Amino acid sequence: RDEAGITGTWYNQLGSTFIVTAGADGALTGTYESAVGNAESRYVLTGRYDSAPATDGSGTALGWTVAWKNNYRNAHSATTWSGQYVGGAQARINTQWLLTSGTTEANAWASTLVGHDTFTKV
Amino acid sequence: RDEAGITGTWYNQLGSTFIVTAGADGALTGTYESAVGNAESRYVLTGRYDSAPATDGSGTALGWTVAWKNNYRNAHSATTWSGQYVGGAQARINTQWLLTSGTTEANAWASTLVGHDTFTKV
Amino acid sequence: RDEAGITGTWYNQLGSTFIVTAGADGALTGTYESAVGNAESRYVLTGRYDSAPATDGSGTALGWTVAWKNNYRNAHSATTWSGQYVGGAQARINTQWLLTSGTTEANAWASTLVGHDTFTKV
Amino acid sequence: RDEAGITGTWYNQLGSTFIVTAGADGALTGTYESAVGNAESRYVLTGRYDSAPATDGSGTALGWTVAWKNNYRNAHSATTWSGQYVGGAQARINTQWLLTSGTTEANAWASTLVGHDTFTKV
Repeated sequence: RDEAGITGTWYNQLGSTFIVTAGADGALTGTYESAVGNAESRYVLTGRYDSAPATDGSGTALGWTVAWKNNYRNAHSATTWSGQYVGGAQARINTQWLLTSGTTEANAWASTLVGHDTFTKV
Repeated sequence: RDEAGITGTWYNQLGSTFIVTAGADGALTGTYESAVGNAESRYVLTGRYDSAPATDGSGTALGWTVAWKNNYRNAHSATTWSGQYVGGAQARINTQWLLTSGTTEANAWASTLVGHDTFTKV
Repeated sequence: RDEAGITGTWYNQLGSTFIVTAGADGALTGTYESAVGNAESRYVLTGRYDSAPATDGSGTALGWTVAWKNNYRNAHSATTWSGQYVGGAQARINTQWLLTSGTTEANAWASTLVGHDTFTKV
Repeated sequence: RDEAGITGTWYNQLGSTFIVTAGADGALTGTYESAVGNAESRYVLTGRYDSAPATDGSGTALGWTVAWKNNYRNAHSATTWSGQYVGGAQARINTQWLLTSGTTEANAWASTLVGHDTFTKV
């Protein structure tokens, strides 16, 4: 498994900081601090990962969610990242994400941003 | 808040079953059973929701993750749903999702499915 | 082929109107009028479709683009729809879309909306 | 406008080749050759771009479609790229894409890949 490879502090191309602990069972728990958007300080995250990945050089599937409410701000929105962990000297988490805002029904067509983040250990 | 509105059993257009408990703090915990794909029985889910939504008729942002490993099967993949809860007589969770498979680096361009699920209480 | 099935006037769940002509070669040409957003009147569209689909009951893959500039307005943005045509008594075009705005580099993480539209002939 | 900046040969991170001509009106026409997937040689593309972008340093919105049928192969699928052109010494087209396959109704939940391509002139 990749419990030890995933656990730790990761940084994306925006300068955001993802701090995660991987459990033996498949759990991801930690904190996220965004460098951009309607965000300040750390937010709770939770998610899941494949604790028994293929042994054929494939990556390890995982995902997590942040709801953008903490003691400081409430951005009435949530992001989910879906992606894979790729181990080795330049380990990476390669993700795509969906950021949904709470909207009225009239604006719901415009509720959801999509993007991609790559996380490294440096 | 929508802790009471979200907590419970939901069903999507595929006939899948999402069983969730919403915590007062923003946590989502439960199980997912897919009617389709490389899946059997229930899988753990975790996620987050906005526990203090806007009071202007907007929906409530939330998201969750399933890693597709349980005691029966391992599909080496994870889905994340990002969406909003809309309360009332015909409550709904309207989502978009990202399903990432673990892949080799050569196949990583094709790692991620996108789609949309609408969940109802009936 | 589905040249005759695709050609014509389609309407989505938002009340927008998609008017398309399918060419024998795979071309899609027409106009789009959005019921929502920073849009008024008709905009040019172009796209492509599979002119020789599988004969196994599969749908017919297609896509198209609108840039949201016409004589009336310029929303500095473009949407692409990717989807499939499914023929028969209740024909449908089932799509997902990506709406990209021109942004500064600082805001580029938030450039792109994602959603889904279903088009019918009625 | 960016007619002159967009027109030409572009290459993505996969080694695919996008050859486009931008018209004064907003048209994109050209050919695409994928380095990956069920593809060989060149395929027709068409699309649109914002011919009068904001003058505030924002990028220029555009999109295009390929249906994956040519004289050599038919992959019964279409990709749409949605993105923005950013000019200057290291010009780039930054995109996200949706690749839809024709599917049966039973498999339609799994019809659509999502990803991201960055195109450069070198």
